[PDB]
Amino acid sequence: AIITPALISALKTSFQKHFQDALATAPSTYLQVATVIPSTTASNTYGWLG
Amino acid sequence: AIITPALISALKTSFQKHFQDALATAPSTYLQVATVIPSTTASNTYGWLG
Repeated sequence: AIITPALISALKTSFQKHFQDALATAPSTYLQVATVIPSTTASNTYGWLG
Repeated sequence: AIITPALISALKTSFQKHFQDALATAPSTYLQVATVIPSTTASNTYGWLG
């Protein structure tokens, strides 16, 4: 006649991490639509002739 | 010739086991819809991070 706190609830229970980091995020797709340009200062300026 | 119909008429037979295992049962399928998580106590508690 063990008291409920020390029962299947807590005393008899094993922790498992099968659900961890299983639901993923949508795959990255920004490369297909955008291109990467590096920078090394506060801003970047672009110019073309015509 | 003449004989009781409970000895010869009963023993003039050849038992065969063709009918055994003639049919089958539906194949296992729960693998395609479930994973197997072994347990070592009364219950298993699961926890994952957000």
